[PDB]
Amino acid sequence: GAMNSSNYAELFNNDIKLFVDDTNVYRVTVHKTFEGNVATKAINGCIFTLNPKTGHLFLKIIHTSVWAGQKRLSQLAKWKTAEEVSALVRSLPKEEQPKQIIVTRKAMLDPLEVHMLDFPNIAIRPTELRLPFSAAMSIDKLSDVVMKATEPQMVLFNIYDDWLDRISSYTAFSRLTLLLRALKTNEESAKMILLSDPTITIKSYHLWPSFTDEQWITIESQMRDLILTEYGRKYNV
Amino acid sequence: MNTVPFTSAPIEVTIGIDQYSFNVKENQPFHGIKDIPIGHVHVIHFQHADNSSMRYGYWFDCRMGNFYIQYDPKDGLYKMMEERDGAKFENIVHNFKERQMMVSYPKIDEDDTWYNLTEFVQMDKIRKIVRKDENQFSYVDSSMTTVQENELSDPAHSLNYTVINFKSREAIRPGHEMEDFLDKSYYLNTVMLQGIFKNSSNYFGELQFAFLNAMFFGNYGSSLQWHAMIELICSSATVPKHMLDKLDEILYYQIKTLPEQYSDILLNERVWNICLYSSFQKNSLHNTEKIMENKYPELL
Ligand SMILES: O=C(O)[C@H]1CCCCN1Cc1ccccc1
Repeated sequence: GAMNSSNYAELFNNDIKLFVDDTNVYRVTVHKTFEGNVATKAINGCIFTLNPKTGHLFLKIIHTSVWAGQKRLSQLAKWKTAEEVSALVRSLPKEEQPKQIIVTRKAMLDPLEVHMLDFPNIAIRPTELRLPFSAAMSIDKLSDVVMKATEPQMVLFNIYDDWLDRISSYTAFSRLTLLLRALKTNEESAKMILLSDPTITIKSYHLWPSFTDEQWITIESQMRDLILTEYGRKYNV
Repeated sequence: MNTVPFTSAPIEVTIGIDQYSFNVKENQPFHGIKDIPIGHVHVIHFQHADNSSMRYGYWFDCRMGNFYIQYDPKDGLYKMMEERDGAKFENIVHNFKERQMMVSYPKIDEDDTWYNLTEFVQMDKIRKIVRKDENQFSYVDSSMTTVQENELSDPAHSLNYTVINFKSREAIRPGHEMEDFLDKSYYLNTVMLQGIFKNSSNYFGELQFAFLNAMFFGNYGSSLQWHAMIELICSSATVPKHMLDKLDEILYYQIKTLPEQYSDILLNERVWNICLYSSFQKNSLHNTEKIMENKYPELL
């Protein structure tokens, strides 16, 4: 059934699973027209498909051309997401195919189930967790590849960098969700925290800075402070 | 007009005949039902006074044989049987009529209700849904499961309705996933009508039979089937005009006949609100929408 806090360690067992987040598939800016009406302009988006045990991120870039001449784009985007996830699964060798796909939004359940009818043994599940994957577009290297794309493109990343050489998947996922939650709550301040020390750099082959174990503890505390600080600003606490 | 005689009525029972019903007392001198209209299927059904568990009954057509009811004290129910000796049967009926030991099928001349509920229902199609080839009549009861219910346990005692599943490979063409899920016209017109049922009359016959088994026996799987067959049409953008007009008539008479006090258990809120107010056919069922809004405005 649905994935929640009760069965949370299941994310880090040896059954291959993927999270699918569709928040950033259909992206738009709203502008006034010369006549004073409102119109949208679609911008490039992406599907965020993540293996939480290994950190492998399958980032399918959604180029604005896929919306041309189509209607009901917010509905279409869920079906396009499901089409692309289905295509990804079929492209993987059998022993790499997931046993479960967890969608971050319940509106993805029927589109994905229908696209995956050929895989009756892959469970399609929602989650009670509020995960901050919408903030993926706040990771500079991910935003850059999405915005530069001139055609549909799949790009592969490890969203944990080399962390699994030193920490467990459970701890890596906790750090990722803390970083993303901070970037979602106050992007400017989160990026300030991450880069305020020019001596710690981001390797060319990485997404996040090369913090030592002690520095990650400090960074993580600063992110928790930021989240708490913003919570107090929001609710006047 | 035809007759279904009863050997006797040893146990107190409510007897239904089509949309009518009457109470028979324990050992009352009751010997059957006369003046049954020729030309339609009929259903004769039972609910025991001492155990309302299991409504059960028999679908039959008097043009196919001479049928009678006889209580079986071992199996504890009223059973339908065929009498092959025609002269014996005519004699029995004539004597029971002469002694006035029979109730008359109480059809009002103006009243087309039974025709309107059974217009497309054929005994030959009933016998394919309810498999028991050695009899010309078909037994149905409250507890019988459908072939689909069993997939999700005795198959010889099942209701073999046509399986309808909106999230199945049968319903969804590879490469048309969104199209086929949001518009069921392919599944209705090509798969079901052209492919399985052959024509709309057979589709409507199964729909009508499912409704009647739901209403007369409280058969839950039949209710599921009835609603699935409605939703399949209403969720198709492309339906022949003559089917939509006929569906409105079929549903209108079904809603008209349903007991007001059984609405809570025989009508699915989701399906009806979807069909009348959100679906492609939300504006094609004028007669059905009007009776539903006036009779069951709570459900909506
Ligand atoms: O569409 C998105 O997901 C992103 C893309 C980046 C810019 C806008 N926002 C949403 C947004 C829509 C309409 C008005 C204001 C904001």
